[PDB]
Amino acid sequence: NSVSVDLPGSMKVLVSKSSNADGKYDLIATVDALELSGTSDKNNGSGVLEGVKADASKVKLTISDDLGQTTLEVFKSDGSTLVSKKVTSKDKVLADVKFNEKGEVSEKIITRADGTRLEYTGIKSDGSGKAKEVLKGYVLEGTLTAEKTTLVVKEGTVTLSKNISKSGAVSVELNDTDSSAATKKTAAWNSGTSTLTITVNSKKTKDLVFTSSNTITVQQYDSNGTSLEGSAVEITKLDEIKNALK
Repeated sequence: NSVSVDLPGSMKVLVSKSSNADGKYDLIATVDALELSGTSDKNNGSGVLEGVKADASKVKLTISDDLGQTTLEVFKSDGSTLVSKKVTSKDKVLADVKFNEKGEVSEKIITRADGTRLEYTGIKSDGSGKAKEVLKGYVLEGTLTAEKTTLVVKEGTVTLSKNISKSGAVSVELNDTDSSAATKKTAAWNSGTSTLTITVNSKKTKDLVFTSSNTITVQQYDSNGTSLEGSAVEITKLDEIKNALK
């Protein structure tokens, strides 16, 4: 009878082939080992299913009308306070959220469609916390405030800071405490190309590109300090970022 429907978040739902006397459709799903069930106004697998864990926590699976988004929620046993919320949106991005005993967000892990992650932990009531960005081959560590995420790499007297605004905008800055004008690094950020250009002793040395694919590339300038040379090389480990800051 029933029809299997594929869902975001690596889940499936079975929907009845025909409606009941109220015109409603039956929904069944199994998530891990838990049986969920519900009824829906629609015939395509969308709607709400509910179940209860062995420890009496309430579970709810909400499937959006167009099947683009799924939300999997766990509540305390009276159903009033959230414990966890997993949302897969239609771009296949995953937001994995944990809550404290008061239902306030305490941890949020975002997995981008390409597998890279933003990990926010120890989140406090002012929206501050610890931050990590998990990239292909390396991780960046730092902090979260309500204004921005700041991830830091240090090499010698140079500190590289990657900022992700609350609006999602990336900006990068470099600060060097070297007092010698011969070796001190400075840098300019080009928001139009997401590129940090490093200068030493009044000549450009390197472009660091922070790409839309969540990678970093480095390309050197010629000794003339005005033309790029060669071709950009993709960073594959944290040691290679540090090398670019030497």
